[PDB]
Amino acid sequence: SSGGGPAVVNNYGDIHTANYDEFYKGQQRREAQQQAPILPVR
Amino acid sequence: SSGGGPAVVNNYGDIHTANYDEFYKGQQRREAQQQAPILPVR
Amino acid sequence: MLSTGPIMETLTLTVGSAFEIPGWKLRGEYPAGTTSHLVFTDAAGGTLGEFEGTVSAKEIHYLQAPDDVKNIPHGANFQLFVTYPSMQPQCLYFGTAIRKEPRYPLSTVVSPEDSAVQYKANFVGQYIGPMWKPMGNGWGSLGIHTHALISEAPSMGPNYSLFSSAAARWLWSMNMDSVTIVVRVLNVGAGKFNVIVCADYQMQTYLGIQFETGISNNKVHVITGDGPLNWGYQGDAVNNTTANGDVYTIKYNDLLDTISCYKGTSLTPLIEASGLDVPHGEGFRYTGLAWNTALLSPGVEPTAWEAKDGV
Amino acid sequence: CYKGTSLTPLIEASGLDVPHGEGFRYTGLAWNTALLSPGVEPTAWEAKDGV
Amino acid sequence: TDFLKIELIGRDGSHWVLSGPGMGQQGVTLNPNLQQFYDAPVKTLYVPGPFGEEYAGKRVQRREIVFSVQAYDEDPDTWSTVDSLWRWAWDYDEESELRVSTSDGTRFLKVRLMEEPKPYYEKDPHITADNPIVMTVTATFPYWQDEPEELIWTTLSTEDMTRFPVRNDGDVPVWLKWTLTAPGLWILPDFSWGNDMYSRGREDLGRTVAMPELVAGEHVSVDSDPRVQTLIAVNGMPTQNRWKGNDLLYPLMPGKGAEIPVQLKNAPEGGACKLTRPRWYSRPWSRPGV
Amino acid sequence: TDFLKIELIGRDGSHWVLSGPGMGQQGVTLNPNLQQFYDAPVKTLYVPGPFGEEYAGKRVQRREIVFSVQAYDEDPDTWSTVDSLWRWAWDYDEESELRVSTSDGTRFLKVRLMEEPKPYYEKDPHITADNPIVMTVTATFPYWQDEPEELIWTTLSTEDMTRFPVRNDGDVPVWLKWTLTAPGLWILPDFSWGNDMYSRGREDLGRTVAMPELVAGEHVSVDSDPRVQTLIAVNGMPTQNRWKGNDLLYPLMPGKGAEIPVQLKNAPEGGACKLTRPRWYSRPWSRPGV
Amino acid sequence: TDFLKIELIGRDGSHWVLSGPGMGQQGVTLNPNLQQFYDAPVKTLYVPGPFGEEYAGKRVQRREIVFSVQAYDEDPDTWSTVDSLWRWAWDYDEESELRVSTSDGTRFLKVRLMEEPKPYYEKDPHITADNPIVMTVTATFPYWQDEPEELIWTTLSTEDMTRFPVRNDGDVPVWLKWTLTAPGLWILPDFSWGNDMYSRGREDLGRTVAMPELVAGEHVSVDSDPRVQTLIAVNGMPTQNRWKGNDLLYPLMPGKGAEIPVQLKNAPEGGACKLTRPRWYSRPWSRPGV
Repeated sequence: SSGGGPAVVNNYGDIHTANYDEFYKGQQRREAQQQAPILPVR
Repeated sequence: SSGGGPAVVNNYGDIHTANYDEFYKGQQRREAQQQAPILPVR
Repeated sequence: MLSTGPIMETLTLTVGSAFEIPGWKLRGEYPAGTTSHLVFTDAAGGTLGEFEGTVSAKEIHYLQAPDDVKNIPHGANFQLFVTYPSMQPQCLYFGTAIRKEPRYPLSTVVSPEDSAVQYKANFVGQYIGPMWKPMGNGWGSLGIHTHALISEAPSMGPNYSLFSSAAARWLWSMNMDSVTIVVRVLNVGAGKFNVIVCADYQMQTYLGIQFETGISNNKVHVITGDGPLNWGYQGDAVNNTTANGDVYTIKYNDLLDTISCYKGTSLTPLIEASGLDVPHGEGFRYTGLAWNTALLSPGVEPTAWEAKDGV
Repeated sequence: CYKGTSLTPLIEASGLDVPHGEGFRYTGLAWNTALLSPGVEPTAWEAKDGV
Repeated sequence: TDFLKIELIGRDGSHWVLSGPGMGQQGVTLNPNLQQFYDAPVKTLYVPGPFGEEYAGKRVQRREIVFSVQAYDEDPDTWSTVDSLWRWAWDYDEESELRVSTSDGTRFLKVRLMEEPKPYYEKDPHITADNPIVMTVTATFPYWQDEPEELIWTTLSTEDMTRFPVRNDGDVPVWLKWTLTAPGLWILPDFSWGNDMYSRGREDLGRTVAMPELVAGEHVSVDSDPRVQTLIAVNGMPTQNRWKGNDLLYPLMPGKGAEIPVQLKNAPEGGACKLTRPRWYSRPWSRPGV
Repeated sequence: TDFLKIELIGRDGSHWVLSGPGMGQQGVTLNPNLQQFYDAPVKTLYVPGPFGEEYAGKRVQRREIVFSVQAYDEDPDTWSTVDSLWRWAWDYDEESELRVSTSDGTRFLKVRLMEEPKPYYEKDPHITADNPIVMTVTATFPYWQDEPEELIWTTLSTEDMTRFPVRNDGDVPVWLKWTLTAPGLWILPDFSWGNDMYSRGREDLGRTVAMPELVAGEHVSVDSDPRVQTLIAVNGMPTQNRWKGNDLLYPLMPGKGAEIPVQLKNAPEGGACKLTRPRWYSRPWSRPGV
Repeated sequence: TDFLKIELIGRDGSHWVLSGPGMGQQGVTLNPNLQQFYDAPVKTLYVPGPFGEEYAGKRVQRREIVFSVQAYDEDPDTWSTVDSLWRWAWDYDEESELRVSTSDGTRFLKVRLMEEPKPYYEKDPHITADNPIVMTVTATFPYWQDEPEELIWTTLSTEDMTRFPVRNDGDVPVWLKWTLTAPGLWILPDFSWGNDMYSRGREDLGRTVAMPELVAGEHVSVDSDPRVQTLIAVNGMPTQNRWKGNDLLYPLMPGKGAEIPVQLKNAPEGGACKLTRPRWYSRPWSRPGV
């Protein structure tokens, strides 16, 4: 039952419902966390 | 047979299985290739 | 299709087999004077073979010796023509000849480089183990003696409950003719102990070194095998004493064909024989041990055994 | 140890308290000189299983 | 049927009749339901506009033909020979010819294996000796074509001119090929035929372009199709390097034809030219179009 | 059928006859509908072009064979023994042979377990003692193989030369392996056979590459296969550093062969050269082609 | 059948016989079609290569077992008790044992609830008192296992040595555990068994590693499996901190066995050693492998 349907689509990963804008915003947030404290205040 | 199934899904392109992580990493790698040599050593 | 053509068929060729086309599958109405020929050709158009079939009133028969069809390869084209009297030849069948035979990919399967092999045995378990195959006396003719009254390692010997002399063969075979057998043995009684080299799978013919330990024997012999439990001596013999925990190295050398025995660390052969008439080579690389005691008690028996391929 | 082709051991020892068997079958060489110059050195080395 | 014949000439030169008169004589017939075989696949382009979308142009796509053949014989050994020969008749690197013959003539398509063939049934094929092979072949050049029409004009004069009758009777524009001898300066026609692709449809009605002055022994081939470089000398000289960015821009549009002029000057020996007009079609059979 | 025999030689040396004469003697038979078994999977590359897309080359893909077997026996205990033996015949790390024997000879494929087998029905297997195992095996090397041909040339001379007869009867190019003794300077053929993948198909028709001078004990294996390093010294010395950028570039193209020349010079004790030529095919069986 | 017996021992110690002799005596039987139950799931890895893809390795995956049980009783109240007991037998945080007993012995798999069970039919379950529960359990450790082989060697000597006979009869590598008393310096074997994972197959054939000198009261457990830290002392001292980057690297490969040597030195009292060899299998039942 699970093997061969949505339960294996989940194993496939982001083939069905998965959004681009949220992923891009998350990557931007991670980069901002990485780089914000080292940017100058000027 | 081929026309109207997975063989035309391939023509559609990245509608089914395709992840965002390696695409973003590849874009970052291309930008790093473009910009790394011209970044100063300081 | 205004003009008829031939029929595509196949012809089977086999090495060492007569090439025959039976007449019952080439049936027809052939008047006297009708001929038939079969032509085998390669891909370039060159004739690899040409044969004439026996045309009778109702059939055409082909029959060729294997030497004629030896040189036609697998996949060569063939055409069969029948010429009626006062008429032009016509092709009945055409196609490719296949070779239906065992195919040998290796040009020469040389003897594989079976590397040197080594084995050892110490006899610490309860029973002998499957690595020793009893000979002559049959299954259950071997056993382990503890020798706890002398504080020594256990030894292999015939089970003296129902046997007095018995032989065992190593389960595996050596890969080369030259071998080395190192045995650590004890002399806790009176008897004869044979180390068997270059034996057959039944231990029918072999070289061997015999240690006789007794009140008067105290001798070492070179022996030739006739049966697992019977042997014949070769040459003279050397007087020898066997103490407990005595190590003897029996080396058989194929080149410079010889058998020799060394005691302990000395490289001088205590006994040596050369030119013994025993078959060698493949199938005669088995090693073994044998015991023969007049009484029903252990005599001279090994506590440790070791075999190495090559000298 | 046998020197040259002599059939009698040049030196011999027995019963040394060293573990034997599997896991203790490695071999090697060693050198120690007081001076910074070659002393006794092996031109050729060969090892063989068994005796 | 006798109205249509389909043949395959393999890369090895083997000849097979899949359908039509004499089909199956070599052991292979053509199963029904073959796709992307008749019309050349074309996709059209659209830009956003006030009333929805506006036409932007068309592009012709490569043919992805999927078809099944049936290899048959009475005995399994001969069936195996037939199947092996059929497999040998195909390749990936080089293309085999697929000819269609009707009352409109014979038109051929060059096809290669797009992927591995799918042979046989579920069980082993020696049981049946009659097995289907599904084949996915591809046509990089998607147009069906006939043998090109060739004309030759030779002269001995130092300066001369000639007229070549040209007419596209097919469905699609064709690209002319020229073979010009050396030495000599040629002027070749590049008529627009009213084609407005560069917004010069009637400005280039009588366009003529001068090839660079060819030196002795530098016979050139001038192929106007975009697949290949335009100017190529047979002695290896870099002729197009001397051409200042000039080129042939216009194909022979369908339904168009005229007496195109060829001019030769400064030819002390007096040279020759050959015009090759391809006959490309988008369909295996079609009535001629005026 | 007697025309086709399929065997498996397991990683533990077990011999199973799945189809053909003697099938099922070991308890396991082969079920129909086995995929990617006959033709080597090849993908073709296409790049945009003027008339759609243009052919850009081919890449062969690893084989993925999904096939079912049936393990059967009269009693559940011995059936369980058979099923356990069949499972023991396979592994993930090490490969086992799948051999196909027909009138064209015997050709094998090295296959390994791609994933875990899917055994039995939905109920208890001991109920029926006759159960199917679904195997998804993979062939990293997708070509069916025959036993490679080995040729030996031993010479006692300081300088000598020999002609190795070589011929590719398969449908795919093969890569030769050389085993050269030391000391000595070897010259080995790197003939292009007309292969033009380095733009030197005619320039390298009789190309010979001189291996670096070998010191005593530096026996070398010189394998043209891209999967392995070309020069490998048996004692571990870096011998490719003395090779100055030269390499063996060309495989043995299909349908090509000759007496390739091998030269030995400066050999104080002679030398021995072994040539191993693989015999690769894309199908379990096929008639010879030329 | 009587050739196979399946039991569940819940988190609370309850015992259920789902299949085999005496099945259903506790009210719960096993429905057909249980999946990912026999073979341990493994995914194989492949890198791009010249001939397609090259084998890169294998990874064993966790078991995701979906199976149905059927809880039944004559009266709905007793059915409710049975259903509640079955629910109490399972948990998410702690694992329950699933034992398979055949002629090859009894092997157990530790499984936990992967998600909420799906009970009952479309109507209320008291109508029938015979209802199915669909269970999606998971095995984080995917190998079926038996009780490990344990050996003990105690001594009174200050310096001593022993040999432990060891042999992997299963189809998967197992990781050894040691229990070593203190004080004393131990030399433990880490034989490669010819395994080439570190490219030191026969280089590490007789590898032995020295544990750090244990002080009084610092009895240690040395577990080679990667799930757990190697050195753990019973008194909480950081023994591994004194073990300067050393580790046990090799598992006992299948089909391999020997008399592994253990050495004890600097032990004034004379210590004790215990060796635990797990019996891991990839299948609920299998004949012993040699």
